[PDB]
Amino acid sequence: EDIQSVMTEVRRSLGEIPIVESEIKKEAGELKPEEEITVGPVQKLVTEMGTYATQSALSSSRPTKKEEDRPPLRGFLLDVAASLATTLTKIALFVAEAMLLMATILDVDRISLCLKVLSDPVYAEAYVHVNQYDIVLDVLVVNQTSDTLQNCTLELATLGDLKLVEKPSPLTLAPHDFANIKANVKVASTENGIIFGNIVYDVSGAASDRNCVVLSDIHIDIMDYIQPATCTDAEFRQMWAEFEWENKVTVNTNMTDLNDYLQHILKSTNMKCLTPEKALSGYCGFMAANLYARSIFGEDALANVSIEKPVHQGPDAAVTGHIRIRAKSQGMALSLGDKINLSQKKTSL
Amino acid sequence: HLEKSAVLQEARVFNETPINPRKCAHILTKILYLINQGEHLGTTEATEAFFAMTKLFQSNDPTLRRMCYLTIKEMSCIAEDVIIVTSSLTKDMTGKEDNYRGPAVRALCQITDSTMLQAVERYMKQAIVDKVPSVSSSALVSSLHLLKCSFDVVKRWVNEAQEAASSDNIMVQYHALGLLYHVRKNDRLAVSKMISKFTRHGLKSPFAYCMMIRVASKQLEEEDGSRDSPLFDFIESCLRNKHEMVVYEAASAIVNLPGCSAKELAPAVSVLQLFCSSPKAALRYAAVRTLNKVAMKHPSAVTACNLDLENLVTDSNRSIATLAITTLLKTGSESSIDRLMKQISSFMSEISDEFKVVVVQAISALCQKYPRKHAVLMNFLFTMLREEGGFEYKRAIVDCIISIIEENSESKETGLSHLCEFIEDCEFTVLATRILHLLGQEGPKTNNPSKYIRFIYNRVVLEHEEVRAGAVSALAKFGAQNEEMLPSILVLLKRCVMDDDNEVRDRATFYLNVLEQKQKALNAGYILNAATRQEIFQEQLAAVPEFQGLGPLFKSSPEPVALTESETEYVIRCTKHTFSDHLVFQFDCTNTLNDQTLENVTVQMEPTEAYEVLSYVPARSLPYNQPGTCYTLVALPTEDPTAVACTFSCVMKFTVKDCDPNTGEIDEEGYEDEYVLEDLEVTVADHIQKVMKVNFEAAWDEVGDEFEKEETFTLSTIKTLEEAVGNIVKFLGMHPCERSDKVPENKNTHTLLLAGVFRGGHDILVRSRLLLLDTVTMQVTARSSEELPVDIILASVG
Amino acid sequence: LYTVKAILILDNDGDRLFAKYYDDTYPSVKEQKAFEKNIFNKTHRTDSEIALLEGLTVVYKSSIDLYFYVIGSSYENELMLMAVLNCLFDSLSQMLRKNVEKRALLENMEGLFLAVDEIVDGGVILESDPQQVVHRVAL
Repeated sequence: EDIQSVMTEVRRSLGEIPIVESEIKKEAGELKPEEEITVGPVQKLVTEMGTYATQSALSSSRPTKKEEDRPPLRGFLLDVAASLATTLTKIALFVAEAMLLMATILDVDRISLCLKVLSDPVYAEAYVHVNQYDIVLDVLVVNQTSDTLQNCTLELATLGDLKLVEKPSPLTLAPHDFANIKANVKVASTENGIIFGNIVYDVSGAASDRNCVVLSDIHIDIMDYIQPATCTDAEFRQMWAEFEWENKVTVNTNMTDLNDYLQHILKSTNMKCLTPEKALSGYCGFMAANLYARSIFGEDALANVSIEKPVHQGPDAAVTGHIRIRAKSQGMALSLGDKINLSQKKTSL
Repeated sequence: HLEKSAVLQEARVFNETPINPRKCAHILTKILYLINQGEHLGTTEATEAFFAMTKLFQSNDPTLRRMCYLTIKEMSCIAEDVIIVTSSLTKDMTGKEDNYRGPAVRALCQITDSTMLQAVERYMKQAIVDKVPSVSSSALVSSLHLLKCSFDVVKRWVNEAQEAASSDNIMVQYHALGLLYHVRKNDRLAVSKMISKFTRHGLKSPFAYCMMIRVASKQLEEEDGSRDSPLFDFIESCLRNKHEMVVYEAASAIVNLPGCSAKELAPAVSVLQLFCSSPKAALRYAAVRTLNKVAMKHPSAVTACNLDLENLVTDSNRSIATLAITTLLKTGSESSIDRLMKQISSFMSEISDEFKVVVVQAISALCQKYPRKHAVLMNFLFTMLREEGGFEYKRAIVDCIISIIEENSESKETGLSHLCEFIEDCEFTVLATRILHLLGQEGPKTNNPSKYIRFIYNRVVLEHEEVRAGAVSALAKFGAQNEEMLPSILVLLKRCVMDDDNEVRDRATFYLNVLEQKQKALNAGYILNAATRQEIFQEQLAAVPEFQGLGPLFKSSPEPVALTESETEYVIRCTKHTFSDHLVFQFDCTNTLNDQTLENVTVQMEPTEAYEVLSYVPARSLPYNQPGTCYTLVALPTEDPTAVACTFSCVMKFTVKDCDPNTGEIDEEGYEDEYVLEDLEVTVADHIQKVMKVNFEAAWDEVGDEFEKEETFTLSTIKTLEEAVGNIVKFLGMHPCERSDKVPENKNTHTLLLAGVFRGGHDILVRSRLLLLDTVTMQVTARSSEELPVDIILASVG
Repeated sequence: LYTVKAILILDNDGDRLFAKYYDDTYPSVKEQKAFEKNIFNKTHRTDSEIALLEGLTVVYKSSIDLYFYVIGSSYENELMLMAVLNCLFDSLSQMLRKNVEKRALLENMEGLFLAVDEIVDGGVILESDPQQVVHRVAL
């Protein structure tokens, strides 16, 4: 009763906004003491004035919502021993005095009143090896030439967060001879903003050579670059929403369950899914997986992909999950969604 | 700025005689300004002001005469005395400063009272009527506010009154008529003979025409009779002149064609449409929306494309922007063009006269013509909607979603698919609330569980205890129902997905706890949430106890009869009820005139073809527009030849009492007059249940056996049943039979061997062998299980 | 026809230096301002050829200094309605030899006032052409 009185007093003292039905529920408990220990109809009257007041106000009109009522139980809640009590409550769903008080209280009316008051042999073959940061150029120039045939010309350049940086000096195409020409590239510097690389490159026709290869690269992609990276979930969510929204791609379709499939993709991009809730990536799950990664030149990229997941006549051998990609530029970001899309499955490149 | 104070003090200026009209006028002006801008104040001060002002009035200082008018003018339905001038009004009245006179009267009239009303009157009469058009106008306006109050004082004068309204100035002529808006409010008949006056003369004021139109129109809806010539007459009249408004006015209503009028009218209209078609009358926009309605007829529609294309094209003129949406809509569109438009719209919608609002209206229409239906469009639209966006879609969404529900759309899988996805990355929490609520109900009646789950999880995914919360609540209707896999799992899931975060913890715990608390099946349930028709009338009648026999009702009336014709003061509709023993006529009504309440009411009936007359019953009191009951009662003789079909003669008696409806009086005195009471005729269908026989073969013959009367006619000028037919199916209300009913729009021979049972229990049976040789000669039999019916049928059928 | 909700001549600072609610049934100086605000703020010196707000005709105009408002119902044709609105600019212009200005407004109200009552009086337009007036008036 001390608590009850206090509550009433504080309530009176306040009035200026809030929301709780939930609170009501919170004080009550499964059972609890109320009144003397019982005052029956009068007690029904007791429930009626204290609750009615809360209600009277409730009945009144609104500005911003406070919470749309779902007090269905609210109704039982107001109205062998336990069984008897329950029955009494159902029926309901000193006493006279209480009722009168409630009527008097009946608080929209009060609010309204207040308002009123206010108012060639040489064959060169080459491929790229990227061996640890360093994208390194395997070149075979094989000069199966009939001599250290004269060779042309080559030019240096700033590159991206890399710069190409070596040339084996000579320019002979030694006869019938095979050579390893190495280009180190410098892998942390040279900005060139020609995205995805794909920048024109020259090997020149400048000496025992009339032509050569001028090439633009292709073969320079993302899935690799980014490393996994991590976050606190609440903050995350907040952030997730917050981030560069602007890219998404869809997951749907494969060859596997997202157990093996997910693992594969994860490893392929070298990137993070931040946290599980056991709900269950198994029986279905009906799991949305949140992924985060940070790269070599430091972009953080955020995902929520929400996905169906394999399992007999339950669901998942497609997805129809949406991969939501946030990366700062949409252009790389979406492209990433693609890139991953490439990554997603396993087929003839 | 404004403020009262300087002025009240400043009232001592009144004390000077050396003043300039200007000087004072300004001061006067200052007060008026505060007020024109707005002021509020005490009467006392106002009164004072009056006095103070009033005080000044030696002169005819003309200017002075006006200002006061204003001043006074300020006061009219919320005044302060009247009397003071009085003299001054009269002074004008004998006094030729014509000019002035008129303004003053005009103010008075909101302010008025009845005694004082008495005042003007002989003169007044003159005055309204008097001289130069100018003066007269001044007079008129004055009443109207008094009309607010009343005006009937005037009213009375009327047979005599109108005639002066006869006019010779256009402006005036127009004016006369509105007063006639209320005049015609008072009366319809009057118009009609009147119109022939309005109709009679060609008119002056375009303005005058207009009120008539509305009226004229108003009249037309159910039909304004044989508007053919009038309509026509009019039709020119609206149609051309030097004053545009009429043509248009006419145009918008008049279409008429779902397989209907389109004749001249479409061309004329076209002349107009086109003519308007660039903001002549920026009016044109509204019309297409309804005023001039469109939903077309098929070739007709194709023709429409060009005009809409001009607006569609132009993209300008607020009047234009609106026009684009209605025209396009009404006429409808091909898919293809939409496409072009989507881009156009892409730029347009934001502001292009502030396109968004017209568009939201347009959009509201879009949601309606396709509210999740042509879902492909809905999706195309959806993509586009979100896309073209701004943000302003959200508002639209409120409508759109609503539309989808209205259909209760079925390409939801897709529809939903777009919604779900987009909304996710088309944001706004608020939308979610609404949709949630709806979704909340819907669940497993539309399956696709994995997806739906798939979604649901996502919806929650978002933070907000609140966002999260909805997925659970929606779920309750859903869970409970379960779907293509759910109950087991349904049970498994709440477990699999669980949360802390205190009150968020609590939400999980509690729902659980709640769950914990009821047998989940129960849990779900609580939380989630003869002696005919006519016999009834025999009983309904029964609450009364003044009876002199009844019985149980057998059949009731084949037709209720209005016993007082159309819309009469004592409007009566009557219904007649038959029982095995008695017949009651219970009388349904609306003692019409508010003139009257009828009192001392009883109903006379006087009979020709038998009934024993027990009583005439009337209603004790009948006030206006309110059924009350009066009855008249008879006992029905059944075995006599000629004894239950009857016509009874009616006379209404009452003591007639006048009303005050405001607050009445009900007093013992008042005097009778009696008015004719309509006939009641009693039928052979108020009493009968039409049937099929218990034993036709036998019965058929049998009924002959005991019962049978005959009549023969030989038909020599007409060889058709049909006349006969009209009287027989319809009079008796029985079934034509022995598979001997049917006739197409012709037939060689016919028998109705026909059925039902008469009141008092026994039956009345008829065989009509109609025989065509090629004259008709025919055998009508009535056979009956009751004596009174055989004689009767032969008559009754007629 | 007892049809003027108000005729206001408004400043384009959302101010109103004239309003007569010829006819009225809603109130408050505030609400009047508020009502004003939504629409005025929105039209913001800009007007429209036509505008309907509330199913009601809004004929409003702008000058070169002032904003003219009339509120009426879209329930009575433009051409006439405008004609009165036209009448309002024009006569004032000729007679005075000058049309409306903010300046003009500031020096004296009265003339507007004088005119206004004459032309219209409540929800009934007694008149809509200048000339009659012009002779009639002689102030």
